[PDB]
Amino acid sequence: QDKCKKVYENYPVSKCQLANQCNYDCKLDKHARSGECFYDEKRNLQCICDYCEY
Repeated sequence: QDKCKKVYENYPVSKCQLANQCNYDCKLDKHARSGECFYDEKRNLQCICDYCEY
């Protein structure tokens, strides 16, 4: 698979500064493995829920 992390759909960026938020939530709100706030070559942070990444 060319992907193993599902973006927490919407999710008000507001916070997105460190772990916890996306991490914890993903670790349960989406039965994921982990997560964190990330962006692309555009400057847009979102809560990424990781399914396969340690």
